Amino acid sequence: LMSLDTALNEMLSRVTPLTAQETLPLVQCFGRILASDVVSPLDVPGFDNSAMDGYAVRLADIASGQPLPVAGKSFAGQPYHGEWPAGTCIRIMTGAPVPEGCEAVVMQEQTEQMDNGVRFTAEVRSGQNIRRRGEDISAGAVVFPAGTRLTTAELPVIASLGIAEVPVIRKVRVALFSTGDELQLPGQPLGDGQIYDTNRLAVHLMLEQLGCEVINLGIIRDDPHALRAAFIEADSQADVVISSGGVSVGEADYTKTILEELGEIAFWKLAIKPGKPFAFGKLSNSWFCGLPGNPVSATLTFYQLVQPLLAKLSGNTASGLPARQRVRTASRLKKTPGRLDFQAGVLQRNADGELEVTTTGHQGSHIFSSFSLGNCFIVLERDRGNVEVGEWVEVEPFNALFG
Amino acid sequence: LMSLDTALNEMLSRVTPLTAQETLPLVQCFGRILASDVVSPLDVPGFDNSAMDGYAVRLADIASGQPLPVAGKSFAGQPYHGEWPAGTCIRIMTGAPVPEGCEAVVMQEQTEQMDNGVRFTAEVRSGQNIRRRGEDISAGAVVFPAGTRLTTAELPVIASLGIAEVPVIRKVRVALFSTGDELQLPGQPLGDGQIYDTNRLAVHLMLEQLGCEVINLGIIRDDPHALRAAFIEADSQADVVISSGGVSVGEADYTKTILEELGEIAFWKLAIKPGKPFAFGKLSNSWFCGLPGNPVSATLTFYQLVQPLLAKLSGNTASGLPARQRVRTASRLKKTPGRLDFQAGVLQRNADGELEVTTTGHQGSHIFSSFSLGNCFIVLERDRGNVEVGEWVEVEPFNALFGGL
Repeated sequence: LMSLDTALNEMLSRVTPLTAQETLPLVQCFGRILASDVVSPLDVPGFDNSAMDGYAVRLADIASGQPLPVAGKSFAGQPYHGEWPAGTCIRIMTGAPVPEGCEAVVMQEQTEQMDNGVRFTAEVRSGQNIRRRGEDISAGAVVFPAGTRLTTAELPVIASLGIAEVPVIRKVRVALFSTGDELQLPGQPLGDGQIYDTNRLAVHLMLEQLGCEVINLGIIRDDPHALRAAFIEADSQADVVISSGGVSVGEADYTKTILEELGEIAFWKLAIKPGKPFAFGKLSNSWFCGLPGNPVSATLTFYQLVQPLLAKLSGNTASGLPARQRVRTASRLKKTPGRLDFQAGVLQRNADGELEVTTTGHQGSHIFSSFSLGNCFIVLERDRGNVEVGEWVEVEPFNALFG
Repeated sequence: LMSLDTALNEMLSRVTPLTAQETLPLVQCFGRILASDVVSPLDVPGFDNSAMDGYAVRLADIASGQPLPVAGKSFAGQPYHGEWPAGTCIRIMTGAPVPEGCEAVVMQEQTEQMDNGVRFTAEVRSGQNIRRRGEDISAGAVVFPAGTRLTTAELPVIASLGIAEVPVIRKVRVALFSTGDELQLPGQPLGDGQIYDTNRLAVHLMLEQLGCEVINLGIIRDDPHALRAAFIEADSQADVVISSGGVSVGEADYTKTILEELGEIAFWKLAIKPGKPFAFGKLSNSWFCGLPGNPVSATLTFYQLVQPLLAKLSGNTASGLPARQRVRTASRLKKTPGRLDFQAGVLQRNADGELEVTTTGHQGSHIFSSFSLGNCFIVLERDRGNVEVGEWVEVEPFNALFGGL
């Protein structure tokens, strides 16, 4: 009854990104969100240099027309010192500094090398094949803006500018608990109507891999006072609080009354498959997210709702959510109009190099295995019905959380 | 002269995965290699349950074709161990223990409540909607092979089996350094032709994201005692050793004479671009990877060769040269036959949703132009020349390391 998208944006419009920052050495900023625009201390490149292996010339000399002896050679790591007489060129290598008074570089493959000179015949435009100081980064220039997530792509660039450390937004603190007598810890006899609690583990893993900082409170004892205390404990110390399962997502019970006691909190019936319900709202100093019980629904939910929430919340400017790709099926697909169906696919290249998807086999909520077997989602459109082979189809690869 | 593929093979063929293990609780197992086949000590599910919101029934009450009332309710965490008289039915919820002596579960889509009990508007057969115990997972069955890289797919399922912990292969330890009187750290100025030392940082970061223990000995001084000592220390405490640059990648100097003392090292001239020189070989107690000084080439060699080696060394049986898709160019591309060119570029949706690739622009070799402008590698065939707009081309999206997946 609610489009995933609508749900998402309401979530995101209520949410203010963290601002508390801390300064760290680059080596510790993997995954981390720039707190402040980084600015260049230096010009990149630092000095005018040769775009090619060729020869440094002055337009005057070219016009003269005669072959130009080589008076010297500038290299990557040794500029040409000393006399550069009219009538001569300087042999130059890609990257090497252009000598004092140089008007142009001529790629060697435009030239004839001879007894007593380099013979130039192509017109030479002033400035050709020189890279001018700062043309790739001027000093003073923003190089990565605040809100950039830091990666092997950025951090060495920053190191290259002589920068030892940068300010990043502080990790998001996220507290985690489940509740329910059914739930059992690994080790104990599986009791009567009892099962091993796996959602908490799942959510823990994804939180950490999302660069969050998890305060895992564990299974709360089947009791209002115990539960109430846990909400207080968590909202005192964290930005986000997640019920991984047990706490009502609409169904009336003491859990529900404690939520409506401690906060203003929605219960949404999302139009998706798998799963449906989701709780979200504001505790005193935290956002609350309650996942359904069922392992699949919980997972899909966390990954499609909570991930983004945290991403915005972290200070990250870009969507943390991977991008999607139009592609064809190598498999008939069942889909009922009504829900936004996230089914598992195998995205892989076919015989002719073409990328295609393949159903993983059975796709219920009573087996979890279609996250290992899968390597991507197949986001079939809400209204869209069944899907005969070779159809255009939206595909969303699994990020790191699953491999 | 030597093809990227050949070099890769030489390396891995020599290499022997770690078998040393440790056993950790599941929550500490992300990205970690399973040492031992995970064997299921119990059945999932653990007692025969129901598929649907319906009624546990029989075939000698349904033999009656009579309206049958409700004796009790079986629930998720409240299984029914109650009287269930002769002519009655048991309310059962989706997922719950089939109660003693039960034969089938009906929906309420085939059922209505009358004054005198629940009457059934469809056929009802033995096995219907009772999930067998252990039909998903049989007890004593292998769930996850030894060599699997544990992830958010595997760990909760293992947890579904009451297992708190698993054996994994210990992390690969990697020693890192660079050397040369050129190299300088942040903080300090630039002794005429000095430069800042990025390769090490770059590599240190990647290794960690690959789940290694990094032993980073910084920039070694340009002195044979410093350098030899660094090598000995390194080799003694690690499984791999990597000069991020400074060490000979083939040129005749005092680092080279050390390599040949301490190990059997080969100096390779790869048929690639950017770059060429690369060093691989066994030391006393570790493997040595020597990266060329040029940063763009150091980074490209690590990604394309060293990463795979670490994968192998790790235990991970997932044979892994990361994925590559055949896409159209939005850009002209300069390219010389004879070398396999890793150019960088920009994978992105066009109007129609089908992917395309633009060049970064290309100016100088530059960690900017290459990574952080590119979101992928445009990998061009060795035998190929120049590409105009809309030739087919191979592309290899950057991974986590460059913020890709």
